[PDB]
Amino acid sequence: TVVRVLRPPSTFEQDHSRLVLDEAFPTFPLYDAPTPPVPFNRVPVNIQFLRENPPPIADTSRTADSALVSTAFGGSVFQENRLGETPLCRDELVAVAPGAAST
Amino acid sequence: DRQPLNPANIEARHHGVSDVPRLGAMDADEPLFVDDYRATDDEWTLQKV
Amino acid sequence: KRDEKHRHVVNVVLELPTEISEATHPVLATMLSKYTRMSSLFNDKCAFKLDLLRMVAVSRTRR
Amino acid sequence: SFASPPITVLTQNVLSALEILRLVRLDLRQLAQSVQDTIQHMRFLYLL
Amino acid sequence: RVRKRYLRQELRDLGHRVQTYCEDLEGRVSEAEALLNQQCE
Amino acid sequence: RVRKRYLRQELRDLGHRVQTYCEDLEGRVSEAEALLNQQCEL
Amino acid sequence: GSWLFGIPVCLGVHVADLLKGQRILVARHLEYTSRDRDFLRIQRSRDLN
Amino acid sequence: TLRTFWPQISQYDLRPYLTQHQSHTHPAETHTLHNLKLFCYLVSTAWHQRIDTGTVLRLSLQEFCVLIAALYPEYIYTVLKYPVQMSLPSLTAHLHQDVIHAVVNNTHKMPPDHLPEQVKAFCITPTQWPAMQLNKLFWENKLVQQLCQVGPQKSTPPLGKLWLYAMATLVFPQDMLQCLWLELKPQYAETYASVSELVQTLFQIFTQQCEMVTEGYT
Repeated sequence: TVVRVLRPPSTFEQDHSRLVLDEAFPTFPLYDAPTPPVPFNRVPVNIQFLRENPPPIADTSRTADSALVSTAFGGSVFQENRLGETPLCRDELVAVAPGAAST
Repeated sequence: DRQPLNPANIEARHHGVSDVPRLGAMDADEPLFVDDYRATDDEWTLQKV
Repeated sequence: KRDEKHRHVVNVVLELPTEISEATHPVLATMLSKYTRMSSLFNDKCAFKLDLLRMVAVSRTRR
Repeated sequence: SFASPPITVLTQNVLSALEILRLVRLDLRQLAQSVQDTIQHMRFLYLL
Repeated sequence: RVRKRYLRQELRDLGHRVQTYCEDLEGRVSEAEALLNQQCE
Repeated sequence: RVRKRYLRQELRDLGHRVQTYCEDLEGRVSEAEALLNQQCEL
Repeated sequence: GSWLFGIPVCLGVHVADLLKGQRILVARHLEYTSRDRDFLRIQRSRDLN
Repeated sequence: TLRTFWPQISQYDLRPYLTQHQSHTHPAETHTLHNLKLFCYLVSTAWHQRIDTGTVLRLSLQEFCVLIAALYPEYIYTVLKYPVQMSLPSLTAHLHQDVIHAVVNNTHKMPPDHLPEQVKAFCITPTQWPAMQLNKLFWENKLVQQLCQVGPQKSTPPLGKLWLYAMATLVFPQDMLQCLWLELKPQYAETYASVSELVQTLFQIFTQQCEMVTEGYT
């Protein structure tokens, strides 16, 4: 349900805001060639991910099913159709990209 | 009293807790109060002798 | 209310001297929490006196 | 300035529920002990 | 007759007091758990 | 005498029923608190 | 309304009100503009007949 | 969920998991709170390592934690799948502080200049942004109201709201409309199937509202 509607003002002043994380809860001290960074190219589409085992300190099908590559996420999804098959009906003018769409 | 005691009539004496109704009914006849304790047969013989 | 019943259980049943009060004994207050429950046995006051006596004894042991 | 009522409904803290349930547990134990003591008192006083 | 009468008021008092405790615990539980979803503001 | 005996028996009978029901409530509230503060297995 | 009237609109999901309400946190939900090839496609695919 | 239930999660202790080296037996259900606390702990240690280098904004742990969670959804999956030792360089390199400043200070601009690919969330200042009445262009305009005024009784509210529904259902392809009905269905229409059957039901109730009675004349 819609709660509010807003408009971007034409005025602007650069905020230059310095954000500080108020350390009300300091964390536990960190205790024991740099490793390559882990790519941020996977977004989950379900909730089953959190029920899995904790990461051991120091399956590809699981990556394919739940997580999804951000490259396919960021692009536009709706796709057109050509005339190769027998002239298409009203609902087949515009269609979703099968890769991006998910149940 | 007038009839042999059923097991239900023999109530347990536990200290520390107030247990006031027992102190009220000490003059009573029917209820018989025991420690949560029993004498072994050898101690039975020793006490008897 | 509660004041009359507690005054009874203090000065008629248990018959404490006036110099002993609620602020002097925590165990006595925690026991008066129980003693007010029963409206009977208010003739054999000796039983209540002995019960409070043994309650103090059990409260003061070092074990 | 707001006209519609905000902060309508959100879940509160769990600590208050936990402590109130602990008090309810203590009251249940006290109820059991008190009813047992009262029925035993009636048995010893009047049922003899 | 007096002792049986006293027994009957004591039994009625026990029933009334256990009902009072039941009602109090029910009310306290219902009031406390209603705040979990913050029905009141 | 006989009325007192039967009253004793039935009152002692109801005492343990009260105990069982209050322990059932004990277990239910304990399970509720457990499932609230920290979810357990199953 | 945006598609039928051919006007853009950006839909936002409110996350929470932070800093006593000084800022409103809205994640990127959905944006409409002639930039969107989907938007132009749906504008062209309308059957005004 | 993290914002609402933060006080309970915040007290979770992770010291035995991190300090101990060999794997210890852990309950299967306890993953949720432990994983969320681990993720927010990694967030906190990510922020604190890059503060070596107008208004100063103070952010608590939970607020910044949910903000950075919204910005990159890859944090949770990357943390769960990959260990902390290899996670720390990734979070250190990907924590673009200038992008964070731009997002937390993003205003006066919609849609934002940056693409949907790299970032998932932003922020809006309520004071700077005025509020219009977009209904006056969609369904509160004069012409649509006049077109939909025709109704059985004066108590009926304007039907332009339903009129735009009918036009969208009849004109636009069914694939788009079913895609939305699976995407952005309202709460009252959750049990309902699609837009066309919604029009069916609304027309049925409209016909039900008005009833007919026959009377004879002398």
